[PDB]
This record gives sequence, C-alpha cells and structure tokens, in this order.
Amino acid sequence: SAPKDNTWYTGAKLGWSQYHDTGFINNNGPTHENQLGAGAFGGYQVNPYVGFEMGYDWLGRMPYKGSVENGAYKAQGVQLTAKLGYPITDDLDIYTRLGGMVWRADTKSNVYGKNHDTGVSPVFAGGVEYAITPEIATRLEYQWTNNIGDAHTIGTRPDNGMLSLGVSYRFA
Amino acid sequence: VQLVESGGGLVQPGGSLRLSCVVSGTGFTFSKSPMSWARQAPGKEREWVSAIFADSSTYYSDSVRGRFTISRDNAKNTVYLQMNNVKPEDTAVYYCGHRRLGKTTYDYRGKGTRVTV
Ligand SMILES: CCCCCCCC
Ligand SMILES: CCCCCCCC
Ligand SMILES: CCCCCCCC
Ligand SMILES: CCCCCCCC
Ligand SMILES: CCCCCCCC
Ligand SMILES: CCCCCCCC
Ligand SMILES: [Ca+2]
Repeated sequence: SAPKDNTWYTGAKLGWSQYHDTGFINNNGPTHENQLGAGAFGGYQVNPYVGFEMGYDWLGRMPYKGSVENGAYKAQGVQLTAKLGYPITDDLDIYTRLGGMVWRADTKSNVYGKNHDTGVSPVFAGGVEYAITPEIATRLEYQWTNNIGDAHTIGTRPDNGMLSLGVSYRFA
Repeated sequence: VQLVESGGGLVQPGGSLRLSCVVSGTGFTFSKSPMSWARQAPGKEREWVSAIFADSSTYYSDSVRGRFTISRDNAKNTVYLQMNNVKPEDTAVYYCGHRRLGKTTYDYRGKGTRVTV
C-alpha cells in the first residue's frame, strides 16, 4: 500500500546504470556503458494513487578507452516526478513516475578537452513497491532519462536507463 | 570557421620549413578544437600527415614521423607544421583541417600552401 494521505517519506537507491546512444569520439578501445548508479529521493503522498517525489541521481561515469582518442562522460541531476500507482496486493503496488530532471553533464577527452553543460531531460520510470512494514518500503524500478547532453556543447547526448533497488522510510 | 595556410615555398632536400594555419570565425573554441595537417602530392590522393588534440597530444603518419613537428599557439589561433629533412616526396600542397564537436572528421577549408622540394 502507498504512504498515508498527506504524509512524507525519504529514501535512497542503488542501480545498474547503462548509457545508450553514446557517440562521442572515435576511441579504438572499450566504452564501458555499464556503471553503478545511485540516488536519494523524498516524497509526499497525496492519495493512495498519487504522490510527488524529488531526488538526486548519480548516473555514473562512462569511460571511452583507446590508444589514440580517449575520454570519459559523467552525468548527474535533480529530478521531480509525479508517482502514479495502484495495488497488486495489499502490500505490493505497481507504479510509474513521470517528470523531468535538471542535469549537469561533463565530458573529458584528449580530443576536445574538458567540457560541461546543463539542461533538462524528461524522466519515465516504472516499478513495483512493497511495504515491508508500515514505515519501510522497498522498490524495484527502471528509470529512463532521455537526451542527457548536447552534441554542440560536450560532443555527446546519450540516454540513460537505470535498473535500481531502493528503500524508503515513511514518517506518517 | 575560416582557415588560411601559409609558409610554403621552394626548399632544397634536407632543408627545413615551417607552415602555419590561422583559424578564425565564430561558433568554435580554438583551445578545444582538434586540428590536423594533410597534403596532396602531384598525381596522388590527399594524405593525412599530422594531428594535434585539445590536450596538445600529437600524432603523425609514418611517412613524416621523426621529421615533421606539429604545434599550436592558442593565443594566436595558429597551428604550425615544422618540416625538417624534407624529401622529394614532401612536395605537395598542404592543408589544415578543423574538427567540430560531434564529428570524427576534419574539415579542410583552407586554400592550402604548396611546398616544392
Ligand atoms: C557494472 C556495474 C553494475 C552494478 C550493478 C549493481 C546493481 C545494484
Ligand atoms: C553488463 C554487466 C552488468 C552487470 C549486471 C548486474 C545485474 C544487477
Ligand atoms: C544516503 C542519502 C544521501 C544524502 C546524504 C548527503 C547529504 C548532503
Ligand atoms: C526531498 C529530499 C530527498 C533527498 C534527496 C534530495 C532531493 C533532490
Ligand atoms: C552519490 C555519489 C557521489 C559521486 C560524486 C558526484 C558529485 C560530483
Ligand atoms: C518498464 C519501465 C518503464 C519505463 C521505460 C520507458 C521507456 C524506455
Ligand atoms: Ca536519445
């Protein structure tokens, strides 16, 4: 079940972060798109089906290995989303989150040097949340963040998909 | 992005010569701009010869390694190609290229400068 009406909660998450459409430089070595992601989130529940949550996300640093051209990409941001869900069971809920993330992206490379930019990306997430106790809930979700960057400012604009496990505490 | 090459001329075998490429225009940051030097010899296709990245790392074709030296002066938006111990094979028109963020290729937008050994 969802947090009580008009109550607050806080939480944190760890996840498998994977960047997509990572075109950047012509590195001859490996590009490790898979990284450990991390985030913290807080939320307010309006009714059993609707809540609002805010959080910080660390999406991981992607290396572009190579003997000639090489570099790295990094991204993080703050997000705000509406959480919409309904129960599968009395303790297990299914949900989606929709909103946006304000991100800062940095790239490093010998080719282009150090670059960074800020912008806005939409966030689409879906998952399930299980109430272990009235205060503790665990969640499994997949979060998609679209077009994190800009080809003209940092040379790349990858997408990010993050499969994460999370825990939250409810203060109702 | 505008590129103008200079420094070419007549030189004897074993001689030395320095070419220059001055970058001007808008919409680009020279200090972050990777640059290259290519050449087209008589009756041959254009050959890449050298490149210098934003971190000042340098790269050379085997045909010029140990004889040519690429360098940059970010205060003057200028790239140089110092040519030593020139061979008859070095006779060519030399072009400099500018690579944009988002592209792996260099744009050779200049008129070139001709070296004759
Ligand atoms: C290559 C890093 C993957 C780590 C996944 C951990 C998910 C909690
Ligand atoms: C590409 C390997 C990533 C590791 C996945 C681990 C699953 C949580
Ligand atoms: C584990 C929650 C992350 C917040 C800690 C950082 C406080 C500024
Ligand atoms: C509302 C606080 C949640 C903890 C993470 C920081 C939110 C950007
Ligand atoms: C939550 C992990 C912190 C990693 C560094 C991000 C700040 C630049
Ligand atoms: C199944 C998880 C919902 C979010 C995915 C959005 C499209 C990549
Ligand atoms: Ca995309």
